[PDB]
Amino acid sequence: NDKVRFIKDELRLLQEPGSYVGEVIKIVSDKKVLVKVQPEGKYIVDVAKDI
Amino acid sequence: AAPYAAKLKQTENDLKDIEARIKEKAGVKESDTGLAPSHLWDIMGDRQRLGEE
Amino acid sequence: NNNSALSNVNSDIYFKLKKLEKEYELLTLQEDYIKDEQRHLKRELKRAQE
Repeated sequence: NDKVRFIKDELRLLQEPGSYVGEVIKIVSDKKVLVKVQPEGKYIVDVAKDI
Repeated sequence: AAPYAAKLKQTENDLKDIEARIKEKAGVKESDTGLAPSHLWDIMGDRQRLGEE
Repeated sequence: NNNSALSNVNSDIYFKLKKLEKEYELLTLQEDYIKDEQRHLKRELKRAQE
């Protein structure tokens, strides 16, 4: 039961889509931050529920 | 070392208060871009967007 | 000296112990169940890996 469950849970992470990676340049006044996405351009984007 | 050390404790309270203000303030983040006569603009603006050009 | 009865144990055997004995039959059944369930996750384990 532990083993079969894990092999399926890692598969579930693959199927659901990618991620990227930025660095916060500054904080803006709508509760969003100015990120520079390192391999592309900038995007201004909302905080998490843990952040 | 009495003449400065007694009263120094009192200043440390003052430094602590200077720490407390910046975070207290930073907790509150709101916009609006533009002014009140340009709040009318958006009611129109919704429409001009749904149209393609 | 002492204070015991033998009457009580014998009574407990006909009455109370028989109802525990139904329960031990169920743990037998559980025994059987977790053979089929073990085999099943083994089928699924293979299917996951594929």
